Amino acid sequence: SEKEYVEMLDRLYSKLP
Amino acid sequence: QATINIGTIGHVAHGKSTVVKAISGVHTVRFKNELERNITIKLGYANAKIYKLDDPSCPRPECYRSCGSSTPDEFPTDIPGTKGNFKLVRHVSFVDCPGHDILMATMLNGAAVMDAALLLIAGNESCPQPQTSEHLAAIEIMKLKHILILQNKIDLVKESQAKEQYEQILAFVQGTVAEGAPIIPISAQLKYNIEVVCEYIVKKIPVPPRDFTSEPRLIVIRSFDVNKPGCEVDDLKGGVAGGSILKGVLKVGQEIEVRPGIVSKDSEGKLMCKPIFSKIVSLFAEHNDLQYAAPGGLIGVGTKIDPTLCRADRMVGQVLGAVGALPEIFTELEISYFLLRRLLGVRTEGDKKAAKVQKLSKNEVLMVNIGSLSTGGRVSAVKADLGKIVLTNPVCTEVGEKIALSRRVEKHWRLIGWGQIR
RNA sequence: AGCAGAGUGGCGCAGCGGAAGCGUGCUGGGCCCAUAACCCAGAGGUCGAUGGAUCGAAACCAUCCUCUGCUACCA
Repeated sequence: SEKEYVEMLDRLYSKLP
Repeated sequence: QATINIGTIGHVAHGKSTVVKAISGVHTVRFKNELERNITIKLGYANAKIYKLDDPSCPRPECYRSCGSSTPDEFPTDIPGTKGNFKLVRHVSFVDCPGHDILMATMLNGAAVMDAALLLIAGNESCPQPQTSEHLAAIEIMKLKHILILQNKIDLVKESQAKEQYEQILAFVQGTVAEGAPIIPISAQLKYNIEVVCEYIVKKIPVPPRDFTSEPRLIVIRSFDVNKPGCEVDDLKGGVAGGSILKGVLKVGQEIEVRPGIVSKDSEGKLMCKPIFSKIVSLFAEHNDLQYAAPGGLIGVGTKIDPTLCRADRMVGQVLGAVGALPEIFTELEISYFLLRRLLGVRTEGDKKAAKVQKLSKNEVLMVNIGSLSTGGRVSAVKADLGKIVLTNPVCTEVGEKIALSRRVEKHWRLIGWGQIR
């Protein structure tokens, strides 16, 4: 549930300003 | 052709065009084009050929890179692989369910024939979001759990405001299967993680156990007319009855009826109706001809019904079983039901109006979503667990899977619970 | 998409082969000491395009362009 959040957190939010 | 049906289901102000084309590439379109104000309110179709390059992305038919067009601010560059005549894994089909609070009922009809769902969450509105409470518990009753929580609009929404919402929507669907649903933060602006999401719509969503050898149970939710204005005399055709088949493979040339059908002439009571029998002209596979309609997919079933029977979307929620179909045609209906203690489908930051609803009173109209059908009827004798409703139209239960009961507490009927057919 | 209407002076908008029309705006004079009210005079023409059948179309005649609308969506 949230492991797919926090992995894709650092993948998306490192590409977001 | 198609083996699965994934619902692209999501609440207001998250965008539908940039996310459905990211996973499919075929746009969901109907009239008023003049397209849509916020998010798609129609029950649209989407069909695609998902594949892989030994790489879990869904690449474009130019499969060297995946440079999307969801924004011009940053160039979205994912690597789906390279060229080399890709291997076709499967054929994916989508059922674009409506995601506004006003169109909850047609959402329940199109989702009752699908096999899978996506939960398209906006980070914009309130963190105890009502439709995430609405849709998922509705998915729980329609024998589906194939859910991918897809938090869609977090591009301007910061990582701490996005943090609060998926926690708090999961806190209220704690009595619903959404904990096996991964919560995927993506970009509706950078088209991001679609190489990870289209993995999950293969991973979390495989081919369901689908009855191939059974009788064809097409349930049309969308009507299509190939006898368009501008036709001629010697261009005589039928009407396309395009819905998802949940049971039984269907063939071209099959005499198919619409089993709930039409009221016959001079019905002084309620009990007389005839199904409209029709030979199937063609079967559609995403761009391609076939003679088979392998179920579990949104299949264009072109039938020999008349141009007026498809000039509008008049077959929303109709059991189109074959000629001599078994399931009965009910116009008065004995329902067993349970009433949910939260008025589901409406909840604001002040938690309105999800309080406990007054019980059903007799001679009051209530929307019943029987099988996948869209009909309204008044209850004749209402008990705690014994509802006797009479319908204005003779409707067919495809099977006694579920019903969704709603009570007119506002401008639209609002979900007070569910039930089953006795 | 098939469908119904118009295109014309800045606008309103006349018009059908022996015709680019008035109504308004528009400028100067007249009138008065002047205004108002008003008169005279000035200015405003791809008759959408294409043009042809033609003695000469704006018309006739078509086509496409624009606007107006439709089964309301047509796998």
